[PDB]
Amino acid sequence: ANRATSAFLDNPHPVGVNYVDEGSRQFVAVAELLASKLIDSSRESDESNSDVPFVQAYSKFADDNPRHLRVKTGGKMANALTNVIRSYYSINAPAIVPQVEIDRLASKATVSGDMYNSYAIFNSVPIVEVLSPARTTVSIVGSDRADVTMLNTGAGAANITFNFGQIAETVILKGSVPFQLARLNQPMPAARFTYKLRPLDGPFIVVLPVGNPLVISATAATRIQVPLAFNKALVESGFQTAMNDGLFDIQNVNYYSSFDEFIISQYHAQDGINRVSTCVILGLALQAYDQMRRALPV
Amino acid sequence: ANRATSAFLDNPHPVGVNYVDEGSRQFVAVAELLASKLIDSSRESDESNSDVPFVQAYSKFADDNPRHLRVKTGGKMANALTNVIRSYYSINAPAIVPQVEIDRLASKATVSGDMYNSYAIFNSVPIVEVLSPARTTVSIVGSDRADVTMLNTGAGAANITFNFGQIAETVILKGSVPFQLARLNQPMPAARFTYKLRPLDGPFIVVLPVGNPLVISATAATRIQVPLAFNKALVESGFQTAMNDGLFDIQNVNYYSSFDEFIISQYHAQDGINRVSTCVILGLALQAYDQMRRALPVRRV
Amino acid sequence: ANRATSAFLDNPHPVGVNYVDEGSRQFVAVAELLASKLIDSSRESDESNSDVPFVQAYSKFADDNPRHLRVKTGGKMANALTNVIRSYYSINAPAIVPQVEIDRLASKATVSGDMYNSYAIFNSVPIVEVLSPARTTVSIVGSDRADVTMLNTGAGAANITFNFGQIAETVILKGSVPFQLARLNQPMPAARFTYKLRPLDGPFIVVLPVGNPLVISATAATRIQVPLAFNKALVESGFQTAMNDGLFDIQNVNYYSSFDEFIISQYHAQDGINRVSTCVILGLALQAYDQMRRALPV
Amino acid sequence: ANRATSAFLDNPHPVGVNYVDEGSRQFVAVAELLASKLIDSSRESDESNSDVPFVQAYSKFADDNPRHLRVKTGGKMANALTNVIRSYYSINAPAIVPQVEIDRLASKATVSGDMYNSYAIFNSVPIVEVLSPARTTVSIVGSDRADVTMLNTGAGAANITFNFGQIAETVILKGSVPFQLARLNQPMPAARFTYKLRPLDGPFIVVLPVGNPLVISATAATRIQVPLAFNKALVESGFQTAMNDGLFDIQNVNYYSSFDEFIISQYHAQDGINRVSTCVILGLALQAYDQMRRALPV
Amino acid sequence: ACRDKTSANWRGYSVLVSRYRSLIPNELFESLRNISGEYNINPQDEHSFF
Amino acid sequence: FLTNTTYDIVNNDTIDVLKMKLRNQGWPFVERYNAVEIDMSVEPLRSPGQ
Amino acid sequence: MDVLSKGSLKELLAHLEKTPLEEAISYRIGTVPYQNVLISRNEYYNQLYPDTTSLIDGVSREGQRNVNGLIMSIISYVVSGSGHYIPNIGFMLLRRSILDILTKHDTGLVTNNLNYGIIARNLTVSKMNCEQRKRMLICFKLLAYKDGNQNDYEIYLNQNIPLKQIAPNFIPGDMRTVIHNQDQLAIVGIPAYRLTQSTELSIRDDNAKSYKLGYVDWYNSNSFLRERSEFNLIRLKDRDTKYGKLNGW
Repeated sequence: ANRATSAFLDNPHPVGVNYVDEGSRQFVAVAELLASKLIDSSRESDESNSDVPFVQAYSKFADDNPRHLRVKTGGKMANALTNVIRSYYSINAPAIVPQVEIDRLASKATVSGDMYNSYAIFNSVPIVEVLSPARTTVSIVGSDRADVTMLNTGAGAANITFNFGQIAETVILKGSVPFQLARLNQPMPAARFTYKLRPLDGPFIVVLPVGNPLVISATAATRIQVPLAFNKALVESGFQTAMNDGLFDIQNVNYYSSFDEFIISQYHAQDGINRVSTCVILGLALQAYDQMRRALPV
Repeated sequence: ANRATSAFLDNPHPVGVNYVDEGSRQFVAVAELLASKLIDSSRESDESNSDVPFVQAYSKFADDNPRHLRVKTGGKMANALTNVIRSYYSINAPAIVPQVEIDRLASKATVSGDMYNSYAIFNSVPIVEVLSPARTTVSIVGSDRADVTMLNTGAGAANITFNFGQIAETVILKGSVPFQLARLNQPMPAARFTYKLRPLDGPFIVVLPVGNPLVISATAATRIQVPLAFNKALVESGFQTAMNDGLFDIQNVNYYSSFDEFIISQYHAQDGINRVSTCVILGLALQAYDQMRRALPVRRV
Repeated sequence: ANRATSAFLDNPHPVGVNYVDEGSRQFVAVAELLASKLIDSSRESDESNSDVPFVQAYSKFADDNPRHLRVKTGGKMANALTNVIRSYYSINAPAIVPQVEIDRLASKATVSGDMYNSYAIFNSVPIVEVLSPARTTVSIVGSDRADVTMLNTGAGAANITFNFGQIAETVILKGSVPFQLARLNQPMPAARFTYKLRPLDGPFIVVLPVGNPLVISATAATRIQVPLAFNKALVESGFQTAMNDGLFDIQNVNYYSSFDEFIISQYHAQDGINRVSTCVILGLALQAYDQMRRALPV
Repeated sequence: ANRATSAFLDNPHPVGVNYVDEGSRQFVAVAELLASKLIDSSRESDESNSDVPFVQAYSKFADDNPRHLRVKTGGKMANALTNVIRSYYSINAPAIVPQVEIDRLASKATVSGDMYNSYAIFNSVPIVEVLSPARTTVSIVGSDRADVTMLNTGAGAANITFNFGQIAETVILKGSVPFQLARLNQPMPAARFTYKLRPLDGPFIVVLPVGNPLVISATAATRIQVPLAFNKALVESGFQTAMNDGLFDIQNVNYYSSFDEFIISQYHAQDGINRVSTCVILGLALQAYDQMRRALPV
Repeated sequence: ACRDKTSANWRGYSVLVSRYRSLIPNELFESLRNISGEYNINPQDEHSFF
Repeated sequence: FLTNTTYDIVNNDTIDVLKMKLRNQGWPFVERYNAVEIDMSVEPLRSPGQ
Repeated sequence: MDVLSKGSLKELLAHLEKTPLEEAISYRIGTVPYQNVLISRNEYYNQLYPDTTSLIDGVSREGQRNVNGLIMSIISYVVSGSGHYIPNIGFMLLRRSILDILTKHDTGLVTNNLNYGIIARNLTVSKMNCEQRKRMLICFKLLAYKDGNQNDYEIYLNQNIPLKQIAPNFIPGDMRTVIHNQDQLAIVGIPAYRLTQSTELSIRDDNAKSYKLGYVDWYNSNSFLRERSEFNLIRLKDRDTKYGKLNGW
């Protein structure tokens, strides 16, 4: 028996334990609110002949008036937001920012700071383990769309077991040719192209006839509680920008292609519900980071 | 021996050298701003049950009050924008827009043609070349996520060299099974599922054991300077609309599946710094095209 | 015989023939003056806590107010200076600066376009040719140092000749071991370490002992008429910036390590008196380019 | 397959991670401005008969009125600047000056702590490796200008690989005799005296004629973001002054001839981005040190 | 004084111009686009107006 | 008025020269200012509307 | 635009006196003059609209470096409003007026070998309208008188009957002939007919309508000069007078 697993699910590194109190959650939400104003005021100032809207927005964000000679870095808020992002990613990262500065920055706006009032749908496909017989070769490629290519060289049909975890809500399986799939201790239905499964139902057995390689395409959906201000497009942009700026460079950590890939891996690891609580706050921080850095590039 | 390269990186056709001045950039920026008002006004007109906001916005865009029978298409601004888009794509384009029209259209709004205010992240994986030994087979598929499937039929373990170029900033590699990868003339680490690489570090060597094929999935992130009004979602839609309407059917040009692949391919070429500047202006113009054509639909099925 | 010549003296490409009239020379001088004020007003505004001095300097240079959320390139003057520099380097480079634009920009300040009211000393050493007999090898290295390594490996004296051209004023020779050098049909003097020479004197013939290799270090000085506001330190940095910025990227042109090598090479080519006139105007323009780019990086 | 590397690129020692905040960077900038006033006033007082302009400048710098009998040393500012310079060079320095003293000193003048509003060009040519084949001897000397001398004893022509560190912008190669140079798997062009190269392109191949030695002179330009008050002439002088004064004496620390080699060597380390930022702050502090020590010879 | 009076009393004149424009039919307005003219104002009248 | 000159002297003087003369004297009001266009609609009622 | 608005020979010849040659040069790369291209005209057709590029257009085009190209760029400026791209012309020529280039020997240009039939084909004459052809014949006549090839002008006119009928009648050296001319040479102007903002099919027609609509906006702009209302504000040099004379002539 051979075991094949998704590449993005192995060894999820521990996440930070700092800046998860109520005051810090307010600061992240306040950072998102003021960063949104910075982008909108930037477009308003560019459209018109006056830079007054930008000066007003930058003054609130950076606590100082912009100057022509100085580079518009972002002020104390920009420095604080960057350091908090590093702390979230890994427990090995230092907690540079004092709490007194965070509380002062959190007092600029009146926001709730609740990070679990809404939800979002995540598309990473968790394939915990695919168990195959001796004469069968199985390969898993991709995270957003998982292509499982299976070939058996034996004389008879082989039974391959799929395990999609207990966290995903629904999983859709599509094959190049119609195939047979059923739960444990259930009769095999007639060959069909598309299968819709609940991962909590149990391990799924797929029949593999000889020859004619069968490739299965998997798409999954998971629901994670996030603040109402969450925007997946802006979070993904912040993740790539922060990774390119070296905010995640630290010893003994795992690197992921997307925030979609990052949050699913932490969910499936031990102590996952408390892990995704911190990752959601990191997502909102990255959403603010993407907006602030686009308005103020360095 | 064998050399494999990405399909979208091969032979980038030259881009236009016209309408790249300060006045032309203002014309593109004005078109995007006025096209945005056109979409917003149409939504407001539907809510308020009155065509006044749309008639008022169309008058600013097209300098005319439409008649009932005559089809609304945008007038001179639409004509200039459509032809300038063609001129950016290739050298062979006619480039037949007078300077008087460009100056008049740029004076409609007080906006600046700044194409270096901000940045954007372009996720297309550049694989310049993958050099492999004689008894190994390498196939490269995909652009947004490149899947390199390599099979070692040879007797012993083989070394395959990866060249990701020098433009990309971060490349993340994942494999079906843990594999060994290190820089040129450096010790091989333990087998891991994921590697984070700087493409500037140098050619990378991967060890292919004898047996089952190894598939490496690749993801890249490149940062390119773009105007603050840049929106990647709108640019991609405009790129598809322009391709479908037949604005890009010029002789001796290359066709790309996305604006992501177009801008990266021109970046990975000689004088690519100058090519990217023209491609950025084309991106904002395509963004204006999508907004204007959605508010003024002409084609019916 | 064997011929050894300096590397930077070979094949000086033709120089630009545009923007050399009195009106164009006035604009370059105006650009240098207004760029100097920009770098001076930049320092004063930094110390004085107010941006008033910088705004006035930028308004004169760019004909528009400094505005936030703008690249702050430098207006039409920066574009005119960049395109003017490109035309100077090569005759194949297009000239795309309108004459009306030059006159308008030259009217900002009242300066004279005289390029012969002062002088500067250039330390590049023109080793035009070194003739050597058989069985002995000579190599010339460097542009400021000009270390020349010669080895005999022959019974008789080498008796080789030097040619430093008719342009350089003084050339100073030093050697690792003492040596004797004469003026063609002249009596060989006592072997000494140093020598002072006027290149107009004639070909200088030196003998080489059989025993050990001799290395000769040559330092030269040349006088070229330049405008009063000519700073060699600023021109050298501006020359390096222009090459990095890609201003000198025309095909079929020659590249030089520094401005002194460039100006000397054009001097020694046929029709060199007119070439240096264009080169010094390029030097003054490069001085303005460095000051403006350091004030407004792009 | 012998390996040849530049002397100054070997083992870049870590720099201090202290005094790199906004308040600290403000203190370094304030020191440079007040040092400029001190030296300028001393020149003014020497020119005139009165000594009041020096008295006022020293009162601001040292917070005490000068006295004829008592020695003038610079006061608190001199001690803090000397201590902060020690901390920057190495991570092993005590870094003893308090932060409260730093903040109080920085309040004397209103000056930005910006260190990225301008740029400077450095001439240290980086040659990380010159992979040489067998029967091929390669010697590389110099830092400002690199002299690479190579010999091929055997009959066959030899190919040598040049790697230039992919950090420099443009490199110009000049040879004693014309030589052929091309990139990997590119066609060989005709022999030329000079080549203009971009280190980012990749390793370069040089063919060797067998008869005679060929020596290549290399010059490189690299731009690094520096404060707008930067002066390379003053920085280099201060770098020598600090070295003679024993300011850089710390165990397990490498030494460099010039500040150009110091900043280039660290830029080629693994953490080049973070180290250069600290090195730039050291350069401005060195500029203030030279100006203050020349005004006050103690 | 001119600027203060201008800023305080610009809303009424902006509304007044709108009300006058609303009294003109489209056909009559298009004809008036063909005509052109220039009005001469004494300097004393202009300053007294603002 | 602001500069000591007569009409005959300032004749044949371009706009740019006159602006330079006034700015050196200390007079900043040497430029024209464009007016913003107010977008107006008339409700249809019986008529089509404008 | 300003050149295309000149109606009389006196106004056009006066404009060529003030305007330097640099306005005839474009400094923009343009594209190849003669090329079959597919253009987008979405107001009429969904399919791309075929057309052929020509030298007489409102856009820059590549032109030959010789004296032939310089003459052609001058004519294209007069008849179309935009010139050609001739790289690296000396500053002495660029500061000279257009009339001086066509009617003076001081400039170093040699035009004695000019062939009028070849130029008329390159600057496509079968495509020009009557006013454009009249302007071209003015340029040809000025070149002939400066060069002494007045016979070559007449042989060319005799080979083309319609050109001879519409050929402007003036002496390039006498001002009295210029004043007496009643020809109308205004490509752009105030239109008696109704002019809309719709696009046109051909490149020449669409480009011409851009100039036509631009002139109307320029007519109602503050830059336009109203003689009947501001005649006392005009400088004495630029005021309309009966005794106004060109230099020499």
